[PDB]
Amino acid sequence: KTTLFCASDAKAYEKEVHNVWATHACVPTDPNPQEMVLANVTENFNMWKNDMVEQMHEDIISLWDESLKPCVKLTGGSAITQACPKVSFDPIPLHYCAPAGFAILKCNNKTFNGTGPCRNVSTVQCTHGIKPVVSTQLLLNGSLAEEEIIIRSENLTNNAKTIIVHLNESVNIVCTRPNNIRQAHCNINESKWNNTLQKVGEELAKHFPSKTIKFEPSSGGDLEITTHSFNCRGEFFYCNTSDLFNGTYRNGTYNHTGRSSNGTITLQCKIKQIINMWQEVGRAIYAPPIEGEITCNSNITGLLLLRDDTETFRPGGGDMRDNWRSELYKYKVVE
Ligand SMILES: CNCc1ccc2c(c1)[C@@H](CC[C@@H](O)CO)[C@H](CNC(=N)N)[C@H]2NC(=O)C(=O)Nc1ccc(Cl)c(F)c1
Ligand SMILES: *[C@@H]1O[C@H](CO)[C@@H](O)[C@H](O)[C@H]1NC(C)=O
Ligand SMILES: *[C@@H]1O[C@H](CO)[C@@H](O)[C@H](O)[C@H]1NC(C)=O
Ligand SMILES: *[C@@H]1O[C@H](CO)[C@@H](O)[C@H](O)[C@H]1NC(C)=O
Ligand SMILES: *[C@@H]1O[C@H](CO)[C@@H](O)[C@H](O)[C@H]1NC(C)=O
Ligand SMILES: *[C@@H]1O[C@H](CO)[C@@H](O)[C@H](O)[C@H]1NC(C)=O
Ligand SMILES: *[C@@H]1O[C@H](CO)[C@@H](O)[C@H](O)[C@H]1NC(C)=O
Ligand SMILES: *[C@@H]1O[C@H](CO)[C@@H](O)[C@H](O)[C@H]1NC(C)=O
Repeated sequence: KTTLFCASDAKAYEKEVHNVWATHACVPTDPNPQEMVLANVTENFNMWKNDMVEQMHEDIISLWDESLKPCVKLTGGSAITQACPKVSFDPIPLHYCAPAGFAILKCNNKTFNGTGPCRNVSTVQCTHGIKPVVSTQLLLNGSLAEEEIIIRSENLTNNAKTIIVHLNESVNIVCTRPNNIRQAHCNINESKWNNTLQKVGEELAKHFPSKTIKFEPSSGGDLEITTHSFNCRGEFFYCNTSDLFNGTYRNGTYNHTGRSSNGTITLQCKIKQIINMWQEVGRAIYAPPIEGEITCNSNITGLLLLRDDTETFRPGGGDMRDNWRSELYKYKVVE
């Protein structure tokens, strides 16, 4: 363990806050990317015990609190007020790099579940570009598995450990508050969701070989975790997923029990101003939403699940360290 440094293609002239942060905190990425393969050198990784995840977590916390200043911040009996202007918000890729005297080993097994021994390992200076996308239930704008869908979890038998589902084909999702000012909706093409969830059921059945797979909405908790919550153009979208995680996989076939209309699922959402923070235990209070068409067209690249005759799976999340682990799993900082 050392202190790693970030590398970004951010531009000192753009007023978008990811660029503003990265110019002030990261070095320019090098087009000197020397990757060195070692086929008979073999190393052990644990994506769930990886200090790079905590370093990136600290970095993104700093980013958000220097870039999404809430009008009010309520923590531990104290309140903190500051200017809370609307900003230009669109995440950019970030690379994480070992300093001199250190390397980063990268597992080239296309089917690696993030834990155990990898036989094909390569050394690099920096990770690939990672967008610090804060979200729950669905992992957005990530990178896709190269072969089959991969299931990752610290302990599959423990029902309290988060399950990361790494997809191999993206599912487009278009969320929009169009031109009540806090009502918005997401559109998802239900046939891609159908095929995606059946193949996900296939892999989940491989880890549970009876065992009829069930997808049901989030049980309970804070609105941030019981909905697909994310930030788009600076606004905090909370999107109902009752019609999304709602189906059954049995006897090798998937049937979607959530309601859809002419072939698309639409999630109902509110843009909220009181936010249960993910950075720490507390609440953040922002101004009402901007004027105009607020839309993000994103790619679903992964899922965050929690497991309850059968096994039921519900969308999870809330600890965005899992969001970072979904991209940092191939890596291991070495001396
Ligand atoms: C079984 N699950 C465990 C679980 C469950 C919920 C939560 C955690 C853990 C915490 C993670 C803390 C850890 O990371 C240490 O730093 C975090 C605690 N904090 C407060 N309850 N206030 C809390 N998650 C959030 O509130 C959160 O994700 N909100 C949020 C905001 C904006 C956007 Cl756009 C968004 F999509 C989400
Ligand atoms: C991941 O693979 C390793 C073997 O390489 C195995 O020990 C571990 O149980 C696997 N975990 C999951 C969640 O499949
Ligand atoms: C994705 O993985 C599934 C199995 O999990 C497979 O059936 C499907 O063909 C894969 N898609 C690719 C490789 O494009
Ligand atoms: C996971 O939990 C089970 C039971 O709680 C335990 O037997 C096992 O050793 C744990 N670790 C694993 C499977 O890696
Ligand atoms: C999602 O919508 C369903 C039906 O519209 C509702 O029963 C459920 O409580 C909603 N979830 C949240 C977190 O509001
Ligand atoms: C699936 O959706 C239907 C209609 O939207 C709803 O009645 C049902 O309760 C949902 N399944 C759940 C919540 O497990
Ligand atoms: C998936 O959705 C389409 C509608 O877009 C539906 O006609 C089809 O039967 C569904 N397939 C499965 C396996 O649920
Ligand atoms: C995903 O990337 C696209 C393209 O830059 C962007 O429009 C969208 O807002 C991104 N999604 C999120 C949640 O940032």
